[PDB]
Amino acid sequence: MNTVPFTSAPIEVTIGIDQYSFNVKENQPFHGIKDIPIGHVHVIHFQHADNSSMRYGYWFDCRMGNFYIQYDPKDGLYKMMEERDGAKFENIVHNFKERQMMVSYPKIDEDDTWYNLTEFVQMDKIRKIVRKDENQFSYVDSSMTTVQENELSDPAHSLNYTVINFKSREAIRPGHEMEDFLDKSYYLNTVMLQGIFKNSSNYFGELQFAFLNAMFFGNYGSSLQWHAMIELICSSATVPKHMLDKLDEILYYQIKTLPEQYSDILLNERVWNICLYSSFQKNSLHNTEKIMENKYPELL
Amino acid sequence: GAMNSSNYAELFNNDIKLFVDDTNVYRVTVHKTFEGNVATKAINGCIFTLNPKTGHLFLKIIHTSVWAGQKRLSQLAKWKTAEEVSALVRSLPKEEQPKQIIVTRKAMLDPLEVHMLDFPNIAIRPTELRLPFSAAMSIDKLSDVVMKATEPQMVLFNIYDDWLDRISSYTAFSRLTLLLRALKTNEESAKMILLSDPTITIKSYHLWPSFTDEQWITIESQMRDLILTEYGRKYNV
Ligand SMILES: COc1cccc([C@@H](N)CO)c1
Repeated sequence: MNTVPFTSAPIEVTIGIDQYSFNVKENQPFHGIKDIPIGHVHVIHFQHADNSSMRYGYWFDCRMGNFYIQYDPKDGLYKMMEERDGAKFENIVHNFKERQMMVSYPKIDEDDTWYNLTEFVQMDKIRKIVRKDENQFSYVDSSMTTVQENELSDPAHSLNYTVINFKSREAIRPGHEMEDFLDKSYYLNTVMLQGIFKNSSNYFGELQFAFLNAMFFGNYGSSLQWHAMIELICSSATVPKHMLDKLDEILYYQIKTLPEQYSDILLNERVWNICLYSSFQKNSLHNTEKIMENKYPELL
Repeated sequence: GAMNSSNYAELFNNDIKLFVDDTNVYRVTVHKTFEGNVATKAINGCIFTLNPKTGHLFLKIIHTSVWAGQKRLSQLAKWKTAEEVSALVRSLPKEEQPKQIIVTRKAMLDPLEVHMLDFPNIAIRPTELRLPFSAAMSIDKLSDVVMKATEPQMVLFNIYDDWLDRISSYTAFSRLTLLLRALKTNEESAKMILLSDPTITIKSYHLWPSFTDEQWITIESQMRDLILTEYGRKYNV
């Protein structure tokens, strides 16, 4: 079990760690978060009490270094840093743990939620989507645009998701215009899976990372990406059986976790009714469809 | 974006454009089978592709053999339209390709956009106008050429005959739609109106009769009376 210590909390803020969040009061004696399950990628994210504008936060893997949070009062935010002196980080973290100034990552032992939400998420990929190579963690916020959103302005602060466009030459083979627009299999299997992602695990990971940035940061371009990568499978008449079965598991947990009160902005009515009721895969997502009908029958 | 009554004069500017109407591409007759079930027998169609500036009609004849062995024909029809329009653009020299293509039905937007991805600079647009191009097959020579066709065939017409010698294209277009609207609302009466006077002939190289300007006025008025009429006979007013 690993630890994200905090030098202080000078400004009141709601901290999130994965699907958990807690309130810190301005200058409350808080020094961080302990007991973080090794082996997953995590997100620690912030919403200042005073300006709910801009949720932001950091993707990290504890296996990839010793990471602390320190508020910068020039830039006005909680920033993630790395301490390379490992001796020093052990002794700093021990002192705060002896003084019990850290909250504990409160994982219930029956609860696989975080795993089912980050199964294919890998830090190495997150760092290619979020380009800032001198750090081992990756910063996101609600307002970062995606590479595709910049085609339709700062390229350094973008989300370099894979571009998916159903009306592109990439997506449509000369001579198979009607075939390839109505059944996107060629684009799913040959172009994206075989060509760009190499395998379905890289694809689901981007899909899951997309989804989590929409949920945690209300990042609109990630929501667009999450929906597109769903629609691209659901609109392919030929999908490996194991991908469908995994897709039904992935989404189901995404729908279960989603705040009940945020569905109106995070869920695209059109994509979801199409995917569950019209598309080639309308009968292949039993779990996702049963949860969606029972939690959000309004959208449908 | 979409084309409507406000930007109506843009049809006649010097930016090349084409209307595409796909309503006559897939045509059937529905009939009873010996077993008392119902079946369709398709008949030849045409794509109605028109430069409203010049009157040039590229009438692509769709022989029934293109439907042989195919399913979901009404959908395929829109894709077939798009493919043919796109082949028409590619065959025209560059300075002749359109800068816009207006589709008279929104369902053709996506098929044509997908077939014209190679032409990103060509604006594919819908329209709010209720254009009567569907009545094109009420023009005898056009109908005749579709129904006689034994193979796929493209035929070039000037839908305005020689009107542009005497009137502008705005007025030509407006005369055309008024004739087509009349043919569409009451084909017989419309056709009766156009030919009542045997001394007014249709030149071999034209589609419509050789009316004087004064006679077109009289003709145009009778077509309005007809359209207003059938609007009463229809709504009882
Ligand atoms: C609060 O956690 C840590 C961790 C490592 C080093 C330090 C120092 N930069 C003091 O702020 C603090």
